[PDB]
Amino acid sequence: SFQVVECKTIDGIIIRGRFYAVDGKGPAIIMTPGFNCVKEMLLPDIAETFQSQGFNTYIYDPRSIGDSDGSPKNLIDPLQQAEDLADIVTHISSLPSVDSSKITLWGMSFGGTVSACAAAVDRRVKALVMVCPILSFYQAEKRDKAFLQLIRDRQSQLRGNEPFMLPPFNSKGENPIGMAGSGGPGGIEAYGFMGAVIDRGAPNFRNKIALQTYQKLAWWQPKEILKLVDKTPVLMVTPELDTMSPPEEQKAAFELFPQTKKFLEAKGKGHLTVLSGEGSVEVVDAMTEFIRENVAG
Amino acid sequence: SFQVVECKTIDGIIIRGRFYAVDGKGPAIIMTPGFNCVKEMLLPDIAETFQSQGFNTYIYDPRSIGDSDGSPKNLIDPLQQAEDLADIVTHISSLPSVDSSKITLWGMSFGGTVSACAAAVDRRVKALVMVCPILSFYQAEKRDKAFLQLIRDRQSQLRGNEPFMLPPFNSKGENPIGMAGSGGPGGIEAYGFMGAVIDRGAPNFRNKIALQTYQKLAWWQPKEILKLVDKTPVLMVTPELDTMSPPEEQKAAFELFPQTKKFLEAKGKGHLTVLSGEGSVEVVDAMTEFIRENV
Ligand SMILES: [Cl-]
Ligand SMILES: [Cl-]
Ligand code: NA
Repeated sequence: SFQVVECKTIDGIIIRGRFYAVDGKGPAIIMTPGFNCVKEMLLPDIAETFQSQGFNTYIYDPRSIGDSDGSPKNLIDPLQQAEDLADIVTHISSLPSVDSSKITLWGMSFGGTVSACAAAVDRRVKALVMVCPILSFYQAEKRDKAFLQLIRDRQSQLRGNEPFMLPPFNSKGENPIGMAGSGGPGGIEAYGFMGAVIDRGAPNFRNKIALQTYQKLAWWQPKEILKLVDKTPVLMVTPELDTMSPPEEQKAAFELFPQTKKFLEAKGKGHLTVLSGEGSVEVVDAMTEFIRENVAG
Repeated sequence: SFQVVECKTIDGIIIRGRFYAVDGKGPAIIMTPGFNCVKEMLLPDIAETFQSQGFNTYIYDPRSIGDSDGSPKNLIDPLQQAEDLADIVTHISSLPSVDSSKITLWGMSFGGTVSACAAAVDRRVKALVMVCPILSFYQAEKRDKAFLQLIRDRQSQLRGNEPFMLPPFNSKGENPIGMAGSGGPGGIEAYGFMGAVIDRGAPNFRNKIALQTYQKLAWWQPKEILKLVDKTPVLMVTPELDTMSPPEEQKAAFELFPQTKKFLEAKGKGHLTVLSGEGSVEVVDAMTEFIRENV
């Protein structure tokens, strides 16, 4: 079972999520969802397993997504999500069942990359688990047109209009900057995945993002920030057949880490199925084993 | 002669600056000050020259600095300044004396690097002038301590305290992250420079920044964003004896630009004197020549 737990940020926004408590006092895993995803997608199954193995688990809706505060809505600023995680760590660490000396950050897809940036600056984070992290976003041939569209949206907003919104993946699987498989099979699979959250769980899931998201992604240089993560024990889980985040891009980042680390390839899996189907129970067990070994108080 | 001109941002902040207009309809130069600097520091002299040579010139206080809106005060967020420059370009381009097809972004020190980031995304920017751009900020040896201090300031803010504030350079020339000459002669020169500003005729100057500035600088990868500037003609003016931003670091960035470009080294100058004293007239003339040659 879970309780609703809210964390305040330094600018006064409320982040909302599910807290799966354990009896007594024990470690805590804070799980960040993927790009524009809500906490109810896929992660509750993982959190229940974590909880049954003795880990407090917090799944939350990031800023401007789902149940959480934040305006404009579905404006995905990965660097703001990274800073928000410091404030989430502060509140989760204060809870009665949480051992503030055994905090782990866990992230899937976009959220794994966000979690790494938070880990870079926060020594309270004792381990980092990245599942299928996404590390690049722009296709070079699309850059200038996307930048132009961004500037035009600013001009429209200055005239008094609300921020331009769009589905992160259209029916061709595409989006203006070419991210996450756009133009290929990955983008079509993401389109179907986002459009097939046509099912209960989450009243505040919205299959749209602010175009200005792409401005934040233009600034973000996560491969450079990951180089600051030079002490935090890190587990990376990469799908062999990831059509949204190139596996060799994930491997290239993993190879650079100098500290204690572990790599897991999920054979035959894609970006969205890496934690589903067969092999998944073994992958989750591998995560709790890595956390148990490296986050020992 | 100048007029006060305000520019609204998409989130509703008002940026305030001085607009040096020219008769008729002419090109425009938007000048971004250095780190925590106000528009009255040095730039008005240069703006008067630009104006006399036919350029509408806008010098402004960036967000949370000087006369401009923004809270917390003196929180230097380079990426937000870059985005604010798009909205500044929008309003300046709309003015009656401004030819919207001939906009130049100009920046000194930190403001030169911010200007480059705005030029990367905004094709309305037709030329880019960077004076002594600063391209790195952290000393690796200070990073863990500075990050810890940042997290503790967040917790202090969560408990209800105001954001921690501090001078960008203390009396040893130092600061928590080791930026801009900290630990060497450059930081000591910056300390004395910042300490003399109010006595030198700049009222709205506040010689303190929000510590959370350093969080923004930890995320910023300006050397990578400058690689996106692959079409805008760029003039870089580097002081030979810059002790705050290593000239070889400035030159390494200049080498990567594939488009039309020009490099000027100011002999015998440092980070703060590159546009002062002997040779400054020729340097400023080179800037307007470069803009006309490419704009
Ligand atoms: Cl308890
Ligand atoms: Cl504790
Ligand atoms: Na393009």
